[PDB]
Amino acid sequence: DTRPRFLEQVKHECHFFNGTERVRFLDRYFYHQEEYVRFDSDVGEYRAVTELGRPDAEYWNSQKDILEDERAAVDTYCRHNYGVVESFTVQRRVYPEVTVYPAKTQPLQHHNLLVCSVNGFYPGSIEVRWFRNGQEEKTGVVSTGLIQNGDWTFQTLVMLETVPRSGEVYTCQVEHPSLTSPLTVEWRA
Amino acid sequence: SAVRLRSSVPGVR
Amino acid sequence: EEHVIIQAEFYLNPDQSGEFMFDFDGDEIFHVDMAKKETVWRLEEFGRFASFEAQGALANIAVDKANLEIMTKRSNYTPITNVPPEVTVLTNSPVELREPNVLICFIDKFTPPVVNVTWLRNGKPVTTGVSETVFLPREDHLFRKFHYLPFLPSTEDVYDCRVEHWGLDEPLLKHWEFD
Ligand SMILES: *[C@@H]1O[C@H](CO)[C@@H](O[C@@H]2O[C@H](CO)[C@@H](O)[C@H](O)[C@H]2NC(C)=O)[C@H](O)[C@H]1NC(C)=O
Ligand SMILES: *[C@@H]1O[C@H](CO)[C@@H](O)[C@H](O)[C@H]1NC(C)=O
Ligand SMILES: *[C@@H]1O[C@H](CO)[C@@H](O)[C@H](O)[C@H]1NC(C)=O
Repeated sequence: DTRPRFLEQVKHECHFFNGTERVRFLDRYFYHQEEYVRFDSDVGEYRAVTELGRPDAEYWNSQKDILEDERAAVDTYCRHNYGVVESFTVQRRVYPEVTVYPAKTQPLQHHNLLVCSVNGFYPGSIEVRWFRNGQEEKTGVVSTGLIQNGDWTFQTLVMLETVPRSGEVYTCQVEHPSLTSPLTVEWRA
Repeated sequence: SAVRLRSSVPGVR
Repeated sequence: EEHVIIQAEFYLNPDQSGEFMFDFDGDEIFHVDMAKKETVWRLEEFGRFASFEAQGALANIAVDKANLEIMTKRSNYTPITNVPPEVTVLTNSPVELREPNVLICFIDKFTPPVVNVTWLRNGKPVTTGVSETVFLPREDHLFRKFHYLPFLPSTEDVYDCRVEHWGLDEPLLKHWEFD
C-alpha cells in the first residue's frame, strides 16, 4: 500500500505539581506530528503554534463558550480526573524482584560480568548500585536503562564488569519508593 | 466514579 | 512536575482508523474499543475503581475525522512521512529452563500508527496466548506499541518478532533464543 496517509492527533494534557495544588492544562492539536494550535491554561486563550493553526486560534477565541470550557478544565477535567484515578496510579507501588547472576562478555570465556536484574517495579524512578566488599564500585557499570514493560511495570538490568575472585562478596543495592529501606542481594564467587 | 472526557472542538471549514 | 495525565486521540486517513486512550506518566490507563463501543482498562482492577462512558470517545473521534479533512486541505494535501520503528525483543523476567515467562516485542518511534506484527517460533507464526496493546503516544508525537507472547523456555525453540511498517523496505525481524 503506497496511498498517502494523513493523520490528525489531539492530546488533552493535565500537568500536576504537588498533587492538585498546582495544575496546568494544555490542549494540543496536531497534523501528522506538527502541533498547530493549543490552549495553555497559563495563557487562557488559544494560540496558533504554526501558520496552519491560525484560523482555529482566531475562531475558537471568538467563541466565549469554548474559551470558558477551556478555562474551567483545570478544575472540571484535570483536578476531577486526578481525584478519580489517583488511588491506583499516583499511589501505585510495586516492589522489584532482584536477582544477581554471573554472565560472559563472550560466550567462550569464563564469567567476567555480574548482572543485577531488577524486575517488575512501579513507579520507574529507581537507584541501583554495585558494591564489592562493602565499597561501592562505580567503574565498569553498564545498564539497559529503565525499561517499560507496557503493563504498568518496569525492569532494568545493571551489569558490573568484573572478574570475580574467591573471597569477594558482591552486593547489588536497590532503592525505590516501594521500599522502606534499601534492598540488597549478595553474590559470592 | 467517572472519568470525564475533554471535548475535541470542530475547526473552521 | 509530579504527574501527567493525557487523553490522546488520533484519526488516520484513508484507513479510517481512530483511537482514544488515557495515558498516566507513559502508561495506558484505558482505551476505547471503537467497534465494540466499550471501555477497555489496561489492568483489570482499574475498572473496579473507575468508569468511563465509551460513547463520548466516539463523539470526539468524529470531530477528529472532520478536523483531519479540514487540515488535510489547509496543508494542500501534504501526506505524512513514514518513520520506521525501532524494534526490541526482551523477556518479562530472567529466563530459566521450563519456567513460564513472557516475550515482549517493543515497537517504538514510528508513524503512521499502522503495523503488522507476527510472533514466529522456529520460523512459524504463533498466535496462542498472544496479546498486544493499542498504539501508545510518545512525547515526540510518534507512536509505540507492545506485543506479548507467554512461552516455556527451552533450548529447542527460537523466536522472532516480525514487524512490517510502510517505512520499512522489508519486514524487520528481531530474534530471541536461550543462553
Ligand atoms: C499488513 O498486511 C496487509 C495484508 O498484506 C496489508 O494490507 C492490505 O490488505 C488488504 C486485504 O486484507 C488489501 O487491501 C491489500 O492488498 C493489502 N495491502 C497491499 C500490500 O496492497 C498491509 O499493507 C500491511 N500493513 C503494513 C503496515 O505493512
Ligand atoms: C504542596 O502542598 C502542601 C499542602 O497541600 C503545601 O503545604 C506545600 O506548600 C506544597 N509544597 C510546596 C509548594 O513545596
Ligand atoms: C497551500 O497553497 C496555498 C496557495 O498557494 C498557500 O497559500 C499555502 O501557503 C499552502 N500551504 C502550505 C504550503 O502548507
